[PDB]
Amino acid sequence: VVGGTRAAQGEFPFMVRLINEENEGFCGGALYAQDIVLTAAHCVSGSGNNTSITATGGVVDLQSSSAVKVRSTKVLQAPGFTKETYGKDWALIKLAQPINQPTLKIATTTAYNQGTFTVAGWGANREGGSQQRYLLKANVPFVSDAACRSSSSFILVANEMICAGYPDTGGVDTCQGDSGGPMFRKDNADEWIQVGIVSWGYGCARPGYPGVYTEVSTFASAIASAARTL
Ligand SMILES: [Ca+2]
Repeated sequence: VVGGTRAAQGEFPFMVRLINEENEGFCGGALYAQDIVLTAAHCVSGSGNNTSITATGGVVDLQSSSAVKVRSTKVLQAPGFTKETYGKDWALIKLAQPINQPTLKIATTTAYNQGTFTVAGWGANREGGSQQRYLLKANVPFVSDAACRSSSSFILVANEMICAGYPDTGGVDTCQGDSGGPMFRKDNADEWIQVGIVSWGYGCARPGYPGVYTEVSTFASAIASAARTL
C-alpha cells in the first residue's frame, strides 16, 4: 500500500497474508468464511486440490509469534478466468482449519459501489519497494468507470471492475504484494462490507492511473455458490 499508515492490531481482523509456495506469490485475502479465503484469481494458477498455499491470520505484524498460519486444501478459481485485465478476477481458498477471526461480508448489490473505500495489505509502499512487516491501510475514493478510462485509457470490463484512488494527483494506491486483498467500506449498519478485490493497475499511485479492483457485487452469487461446494 502506497500513501497509507499502519493498521492497528484487531482493526481489520478478517485480513490474511497469502503465500503461494508453488509459484512464489505473495498476496492478500479476506476471510469469507473462517476456513475460506476470498482472494484474486491471478493469485493462483487454477482450480483443484492444492496444499501449497499458506494463510497467515490474526496479526498485523507478520513476524509475531501470535500469528496463525494455516495451509490450504483446495482452490476454486473463477471459471473462465484467463487474465485479470479481462475480468473474472476472484478465487476461493479452502483452508485445512479455520482461522478463528471475524469474517468479511461481501456486497451482493451495487448499493455500496461508491463513496470512500479502505484498502489494506502488506505489499510494497512504493513501486519496486519490498514487502511490509506491518499491515498498512489507506482510504481511496471510488472513481467512475468513465473517469477511470479518460485519464488512464484503461480498457475496463465495466461491470466486473471498480476503480479507486486519486487520478488527479496520484499518491495513494495498492501495490505489488497487495493483490487479492479486499477493498471495503461501512454499510448502512456500520459494518464492514467488501466491494472489491485488489486486481491490477499501471505502477502504483501514479497520477492518471487509479487502482482497478474486482467488482465483488457482480460475482457475489457465483462466489457464494462456489463456497458451498468447498
Ligand atoms: Ca464498474
